[PDB]
Amino acid sequence: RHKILHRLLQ
Amino acid sequence: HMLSDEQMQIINSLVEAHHKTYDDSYSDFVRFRPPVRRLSMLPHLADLVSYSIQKVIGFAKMIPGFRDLTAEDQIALLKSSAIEIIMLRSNQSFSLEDMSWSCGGPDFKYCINDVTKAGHTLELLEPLVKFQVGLKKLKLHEEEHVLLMAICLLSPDRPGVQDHVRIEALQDRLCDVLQAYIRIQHPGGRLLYAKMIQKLADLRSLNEEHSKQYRSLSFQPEHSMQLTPLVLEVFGSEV
Ligand SMILES: C=C1/C(=C\C=C2/CCC[C@]3(C)[C@@H]([C@H](C)CCCC(C)(C)[N+](=O)[O-])CC[C@@H]23)C[C@@H](O)C[C@@H]1O
Repeated sequence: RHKILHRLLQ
Repeated sequence: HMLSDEQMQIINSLVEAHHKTYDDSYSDFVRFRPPVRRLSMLPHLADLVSYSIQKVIGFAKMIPGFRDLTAEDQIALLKSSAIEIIMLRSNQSFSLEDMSWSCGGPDFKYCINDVTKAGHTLELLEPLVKFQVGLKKLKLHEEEHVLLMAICLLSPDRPGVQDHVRIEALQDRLCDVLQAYIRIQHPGGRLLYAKMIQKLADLRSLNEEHSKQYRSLSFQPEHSMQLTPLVLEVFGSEV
């Protein structure tokens, strides 16, 4: 989970 | 007396980070689902908040040392503090004469009523608006405004934080910079630091009531379906 946040956090 | 190069460097980094993530032209707002004036403003405001969350993430990544936290810790900090940072940064569009957030256009002028038509009650909007008013009256320098956002983001006392010691030390450095900055650079700021720390306390209370009301929204799928995927992830309760 937190798929988008991980991505945005690089 | 004076600030060090390390401290002045932190201020520069924070100010730049904020200029990079806050666009005074608000030109991107036309790309949101338009505002409509049951729950007619929920699509436009959900898009506004979703966009702002991306901006806070971009801000956080440029806080010195945030990048070097574990990914869990970065997510922990962002999940608990995003709505608070949004409330702080929104002060830059808030106008005392209108009692509203004025974002360039008349269609992007959010009065209190607009926010009622997105699911919230005066139990949130009233303290929110008095908060904006008290914060606007502090007449904060840009430097102080950005330092407060950084300090708020880097509070170790959020649920889910693992490296408590590391984050606390970071927040210590920023508070020292702020308290020093106000002393040297803000004429008549003898009481400003304490006024700002109080607003951090006020934000915790606004966070709490917001989470309450967001819960009620997200438990009605016909309304939660109007949210964005980023909002659902960040304001959600996953660990
Ligand atoms: C967002 C900013 C600005 C305005 C901020 C205001 C104006 C509108 C009402 C808002 C969003 C409050 C709302 C209770 C948040 C509801 C969030 C949502 C997902 C829709 N939900 O229903 O749970 C918090 C902050 C307020 C404009 C500009 O300064 C950029 C800055 O980032």
